[PDB]
Amino acid sequence: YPDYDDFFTNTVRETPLSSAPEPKRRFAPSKHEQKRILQLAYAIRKGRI
Amino acid sequence: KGILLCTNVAARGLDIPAVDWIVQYDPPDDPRDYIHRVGGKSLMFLAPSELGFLRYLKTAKVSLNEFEFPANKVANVQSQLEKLVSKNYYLQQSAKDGYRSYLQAYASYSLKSIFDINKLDLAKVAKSFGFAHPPNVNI
Amino acid sequence: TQVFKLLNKYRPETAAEKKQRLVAEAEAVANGKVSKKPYNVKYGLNHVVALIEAKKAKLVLIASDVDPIELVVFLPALCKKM
Amino acid sequence: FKRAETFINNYRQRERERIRLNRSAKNKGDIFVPDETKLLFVIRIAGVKNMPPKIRKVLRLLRLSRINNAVFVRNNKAVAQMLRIVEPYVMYGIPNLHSVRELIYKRGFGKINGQRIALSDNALIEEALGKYDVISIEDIIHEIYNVGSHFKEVTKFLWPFTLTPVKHSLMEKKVKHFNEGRKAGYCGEEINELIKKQV
Amino acid sequence: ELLGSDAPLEKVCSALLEYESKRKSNLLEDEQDDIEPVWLQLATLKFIGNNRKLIPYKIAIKNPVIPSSSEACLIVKDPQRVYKDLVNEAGLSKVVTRVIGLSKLKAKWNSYEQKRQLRDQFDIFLADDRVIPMLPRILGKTFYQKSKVPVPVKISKGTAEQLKREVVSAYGATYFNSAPCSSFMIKCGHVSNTSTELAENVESILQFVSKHIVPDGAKGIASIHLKTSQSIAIPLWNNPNLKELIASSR
Amino acid sequence: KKKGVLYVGRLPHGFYEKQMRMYFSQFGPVLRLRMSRNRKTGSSKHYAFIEFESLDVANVVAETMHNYLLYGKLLQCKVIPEDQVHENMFKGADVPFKRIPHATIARLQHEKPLSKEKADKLITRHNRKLKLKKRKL
RNA sequence: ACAAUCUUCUCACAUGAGGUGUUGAACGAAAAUUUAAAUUUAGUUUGAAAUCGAUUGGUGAAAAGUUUUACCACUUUGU
Repeated sequence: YPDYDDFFTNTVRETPLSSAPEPKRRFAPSKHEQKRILQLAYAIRKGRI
Repeated sequence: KGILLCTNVAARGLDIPAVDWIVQYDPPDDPRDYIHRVGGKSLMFLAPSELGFLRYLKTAKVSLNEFEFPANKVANVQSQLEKLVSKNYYLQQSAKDGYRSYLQAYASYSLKSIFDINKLDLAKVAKSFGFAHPPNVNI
Repeated sequence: TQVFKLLNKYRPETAAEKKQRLVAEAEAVANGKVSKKPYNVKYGLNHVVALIEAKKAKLVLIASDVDPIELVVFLPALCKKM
Repeated sequence: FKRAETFINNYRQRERERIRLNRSAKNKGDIFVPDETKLLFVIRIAGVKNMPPKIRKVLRLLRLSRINNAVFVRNNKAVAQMLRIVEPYVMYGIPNLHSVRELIYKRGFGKINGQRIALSDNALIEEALGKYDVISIEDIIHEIYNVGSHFKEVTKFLWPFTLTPVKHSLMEKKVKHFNEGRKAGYCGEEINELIKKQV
Repeated sequence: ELLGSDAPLEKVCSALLEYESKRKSNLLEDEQDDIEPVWLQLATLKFIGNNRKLIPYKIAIKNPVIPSSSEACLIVKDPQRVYKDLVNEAGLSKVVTRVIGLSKLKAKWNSYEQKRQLRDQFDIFLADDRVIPMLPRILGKTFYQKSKVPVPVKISKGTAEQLKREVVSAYGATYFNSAPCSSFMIKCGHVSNTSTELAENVESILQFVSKHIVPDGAKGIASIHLKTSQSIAIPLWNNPNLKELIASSR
Repeated sequence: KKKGVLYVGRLPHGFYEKQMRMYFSQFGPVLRLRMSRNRKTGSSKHYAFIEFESLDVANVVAETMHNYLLYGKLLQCKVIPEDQVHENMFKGADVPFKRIPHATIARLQHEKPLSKEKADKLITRHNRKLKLKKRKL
């Protein structure tokens, strides 16, 4: 039962793990909500909602 | 009156007009070219970890003076600068590409003993680019 | 207590409150016709772990009694590593 | 037990009152003194631990020594300035004939020999107020709603009413710090609705 | 003339700029045209203010003390998008750097560190008149004691022309913060200012001080001195009837 | 036996001598409580000293409210040993502070009834007051 | 119950009067002043930072000369 040996986590990693670039999903209004807003818009004008 | 930003290579081969200030924001990739290219005011940004260039200029017989600045008067817009980069998609992609290119240029400097990427602190460099933490660039 | 006070100012909006907002904007376009980025708390094991590795998380709060404990056993180390 | 935050929270509240009292008194010796009425209904809605002594006395003078106490007051300059001093603790408005009638007819308690006695019969009223020509509950109602010559004596005889908030809904019973959403300040004619929810 | 039926001005001020230039006595990279400001010290026979008044006096003067290149922050009532559009319409972007709604000032600037960062970011803090009393709080000892007091600029009706006029008047006028004191210091100009300009500033400031500061008038003035940060408080004029004036008032 | 002394720092505005007394009395009896305050203004310096009847009770309080998140301020309660606990750190303890209004008392002595002799003792050396400036000219 | 009332403008005739509200510590210049300590006060540093350094003039409100106020300040502590 030795003590915890933090041979790897004893130093802080300065950079994010992944290098993939940010998609534009995260800087523009969401498309899922816009898709549902158009669907709800169709429902309103047809009298369903 | 005006201000222009250009690379060393783009300025190389062009005639320099009557300019009040010439600023070397990034180290010169061709110091042997820069020592004779310098011949109103000449100013150069240097990190405290690149003081070996001072010795090189002394060995190359280059006269120079010390420019000092008050840390109080430096604009503390680091918080606002961080806000703009993370908020604008195109500003961020420009910031990441510039950070990657600056590092890769730094790794390729001829004066390895003076401009050493290992002696460079990446957390500080990303801060100048508007990053809380260094982006993930493979060298 | 102080942690959850801040966390309860960033609760994700309810399923009814989200539909209430969406139908409000749906009516506007149904008549005739730009907003701000939503702020809330981030949840979900895979989502949070991806945020920690991205170094985007500012404060991670791990439940103390996750039933298969190995789901969260690496999180204190991963959080300290990043 | 009392945690450290509750002690600071009281101090911030006391400093909040001290600033308010100074600003209301200093350079603000004025009152908008509602008009077209002479009778006002004052209900003490909220109370703070360790009140400043000036607030404590004014509540004592207005006979609001306990929470949810309600008192009729003759609308004048003297009561208006006192109400402005104690504004955050009292909700007041203009009672109507209907509000005055049911409040007395269903929650009126008299001062008979100095104990709280329900006004079940007119014999006690005649005995204790025969010198001012007050014989009946209806006579009491007329005096209160018209602010007659014996209005002060009638109010002295009347106990302050106890309009405790009513929790009938299951949501009312469960939510914490329930006080029917009793706001402070001059509520105007809305106090008739608040009484209606009570009597 | 209003002082004591005489005006011993001009020669004293023309001289003091001359002594100021007489005591002239790394390379630094951050320079500026900042010069030592000219201070006017005034002694009265009584305490001017019953209490500290945290609203500066718009002492109008034709020679600005605030340099025209000073950055400005405008503090307006909510909403702030209305006022940001007006500033852009009036073309004050190079002058009025930022417009802050009061609620966004109360919330987004909470720490004393945030208050000091905002303080050093701008050179003058123009504030709408209707939200001046709120600024004592939200801006504590970090503003009202470290020589950064908001200015009461009146833009109530919200039009571009009155923005430009009030902004122009703002830099034109100097500012004094009345406190309970027998003597007070008022900025008149800088060493770069000429003798005639500073004398015009002094006489205009004295006119406003006699009118709206000293309730009993010029007779309540005891002595007048003009000074810089390091110079001597050179006297200008002394009361010729102070013996009987204090005797009646005592 | 040994009366313990406890130092509390980073006091939130409002955690004043009264509030600490009814609070720490729940831990144990208090003997001398003093919040250090400024001279000219009387405003709090945001730290204070508590003397408990025992040093054991002071240890418990220190272990209890050290790094206490109170109104956004981490409370700093550390036990001061006896040897650097000094003689008069409790001068004025449990005695309400006096907010002397130096500004107004200056106003009153500026504007008070006064006679001709003291008026002469006022007007005094006006002429040579300029002359000390004249010699500097 | 770590929640509360620090004002998002007034009054008078484009004009005048008013708004009473500021964390602490440290560095620091030379001036006007008043009756040695006291009022204003340049210009700077700061995680809402802290390890003795408290000054002591006046005003009265309740319990019973006495003790209790923890911004009672000169409009001076309970209409």
